[PDB]
This record gives sequence, C-alpha cells and structure tokens, in this order.
Amino acid sequence: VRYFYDTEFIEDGHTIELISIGVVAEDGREYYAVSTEFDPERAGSWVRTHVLPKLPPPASQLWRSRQQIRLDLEEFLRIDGTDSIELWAWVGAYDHVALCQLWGPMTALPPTVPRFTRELRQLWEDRGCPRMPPRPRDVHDALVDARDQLRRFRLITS
Amino acid sequence: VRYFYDTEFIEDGHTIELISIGVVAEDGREYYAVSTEFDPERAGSWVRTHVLPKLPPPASQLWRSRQQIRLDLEEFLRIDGTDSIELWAWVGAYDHVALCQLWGPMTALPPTVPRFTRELRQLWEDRGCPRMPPRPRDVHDALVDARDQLRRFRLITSTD
Ligand SMILES: Nc1ncnc2c1ncn2[C@@H]1O[C@H](COP(=O)(O)O)[C@@H](O)[C@H]1O
Ligand SMILES: Nc1ncnc2c1ncn2[C@@H]1O[C@H](COP(=O)(O)O)[C@@H](O)[C@H]1O
Ligand SMILES: Nc1ncnc2c1ncn2[C@@H]1O[C@H](COP(=O)(O)O)[C@@H](O)[C@H]1O
Ligand SMILES: [Mg+2]
Ligand SMILES: [Mg+2]
Ligand SMILES: [Mg+2]
Ligand SMILES: [Mg+2]
Repeated sequence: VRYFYDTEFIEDGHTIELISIGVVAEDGREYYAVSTEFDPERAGSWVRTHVLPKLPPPASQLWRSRQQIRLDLEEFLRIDGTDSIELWAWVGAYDHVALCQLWGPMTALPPTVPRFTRELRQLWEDRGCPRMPPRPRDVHDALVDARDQLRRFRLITS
Repeated sequence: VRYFYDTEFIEDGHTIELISIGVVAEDGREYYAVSTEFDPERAGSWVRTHVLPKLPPPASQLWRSRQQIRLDLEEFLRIDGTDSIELWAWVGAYDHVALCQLWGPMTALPPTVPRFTRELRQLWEDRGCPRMPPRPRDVHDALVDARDQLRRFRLITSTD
C-alpha cells in the first residue's frame, strides 16, 4: 500500500537531473540508488556542499543507471501486484516529477502508480502539527530523508 | 491566505513548457495568463485537441511573456503583504513546478511563496470522499479549472 520517498537532484529552472532516490515501504523494505547519469560538474555550491559528499563510494552497487533504477522501482513498488500503491513525500512536487521522469512523460508512468504524491506536510498541518523528532544528522541523504518521512507518518497517525 | 490554481503545459519527460495559468483567490480575485513563449507545434494530440482550442485569440491581452506573468503573480499573490500565502491545486506536482519555474530555480522563489502546494485530491479523501459536482464542460481552460478547485474546496471543507 504505502511508500515514503525522497530524492536529491540538480535543478536549474528547466530540468531536474536526478542524483539519488530513497524509498521506504511501510512494511519495512527500503530501496536506495544513486544515478550514474547526473553530471557532478553541473552541481551548484549547495549541492556540492550538502549532497555529493554523502553519496556512497563509486565502487558501491548502489550506483545504478537510470534504466536500472526504473526497473528496480517497478519491482520495489510491486506495480504488477495485489495491493493499491500510495506514494508519500514531504514537500514533494519536484520529488514527484523526478520520480515520474524515470519513466518519461507523465503518460508513461505505469498504470498502477498514482498520478499524485500525498504531501506529508499537509497531513502534519491537518493534524495540528504534532511534535516530530529533530531532523537526522545526515539530511540530504535521500534514504535517511525517506526513512525520516515514514517515522513522521507513524508519529502523526499514532 | 488561500489561492487555487491550475496550469496547462507541454511536458515531455524533460521539461515542463508553460501554456497558461489560472489563479483564484478565496476573496474573489482572479488571474489568468497565456504564455507567448511556448511552441504550439511541440504539442501532442491531446494538448492540440483539449487545450490549444480554448486559448484566447492572438490579440487578447491575456497573452503575456513569462517575465510579465512572474511580475503579475508577485502582485496578485501579495507577496510583500502580511497574509501568509497558501497555494492549493488538484493533483498539483507538475503545476507547482510550472508555477515555481516562473522564478527559475528553487533558490529564487520569493521567500513568502510556499515551497509546496496543498493537494486538494488528498483533502477530498481525507474528508470522506464527498460526492462533488461534475467538472465543468470547459475543463482544460486553466481559469475554469482553478475556479472549480476553489468551489470543491468550499464544498469539501463546509463543516470542518
Ligand atoms: N537550500 C537549498 N539550496 C539549494 N538547493 C536546495 C536547497 N534545498 C533543497 N535543494 C535542492 O532540492 C533537492 C532536495 O532537497 P533535500 O531533500 O532537502 O535534500 C536538493 O538535492 C537540491 O537540489
Ligand atoms: N489525459 C491526458 N493525456 C495527456 N496529457 C494530459 C492528460 N491530462 C492532462 N495532461 C497534461 O497535463 C496538463 C494539465 O492537465 P489539466 O489540468 O487536466 O487540464 C495538460 O496541459 C497536459 O499537458
Ligand atoms: N523552492 C522550493 N520549491 C519546492 N520545494 C522546495 C524548495 N526549497 C526546498 N524545497 C523542499 O522542501 C523540503 C524541506 O521542507 P521543510 O523541511 O518543511 O522546509 C526540502 O527537502 C526540499 O525537497
Ligand atoms: Mg526533500
Ligand atoms: Mg539508463
Ligand atoms: Mg533529501
Ligand atoms: Mg491540472
């Protein structure tokens, strides 16, 4: 049913070039990958500072082509499976576009992937902004961030 | 406080090329603009059939440059006024990026404009999936669509 995701990327007002994506399922399963296809030379100061140094070493099998990440997510999200799929992120408009663009134009998204991502900050506000734990030390690592979103959701819906 | 918006665009898996944007305020004010900068020749069949035919005539003042649209939104949203801005759309990921891209990168969004758009489809489910009126005939006209979102918002929230 529910997946919580977050991405890092280099975005210049025109494209969103995926660096990494973390996805964590309410059931416990976790997926993380880093694209071998973004150009680190195109990163701005902020991304160079906060994002790139947290990436796995270059030898890690966590580094994957975009075709591999798409295929990995079709499996991970169980797109062919029995359960309905619900995607969640925090303040995730660009995250949703980054995800969908692994498949192409919005058209190309598998029939069972939702055409919207539920906005965890909206749920949080709707429930009176209950106290959340402080942000993890390793923010801007997309798996750490994705994990933190499931944590928040569990707390909010507790 | 609250603004309801919709956008039309040509999206290709790489970029989102803005066609038009409609914004309606809770107070009754309305804004609509069609960009002079997108290339209608890229549009696919669906956009050609459902979007382009609804655009104003060539000489309408509704046609504006992207820089003028940004300027018009800074004023329309009252970005220097004291109200906090809340933006809402229905199934609004691409709309939010299209809106925010009138300022360029994330970096450049005026600090008073929220970094997220509230998802009206998400609020609808949360409030028990109330039966809604049908969508208007003239859907795919961004101002029509924006107006209809403020309408559904008022109906969804009427006993909150
Ligand atoms: N303060 C910021 N300055 C510049 N880019 C940012 C900033 N916050 C977020 N981003 C961009 O948004 C992506 C997702 O952000 P996050 O999930 O906060 O790490 C980052 O990889 C950057 O491209
Ligand atoms: N059924 C569809 N097929 C192809 N593109 C679509 C479809 N629905 C929406 N779009 C795209 O999404 C934009 C906004 O959709 P809307 O707000 O429904 O009028 C359009 O301007 C198109 O680029
Ligand atoms: N200008 C922006 N437009 C959209 N999303 C943004 C922008 N700047 C930052 N974000 C996102 O906001 C997330 C953090 O939200 P929050 O901690 O509630 O401020 C970041 O991880 C980014 O992914
Ligand atoms: Mg994030
Ligand atoms: Mg590839
Ligand atoms: Mg992150
Ligand atoms: Mg729309």
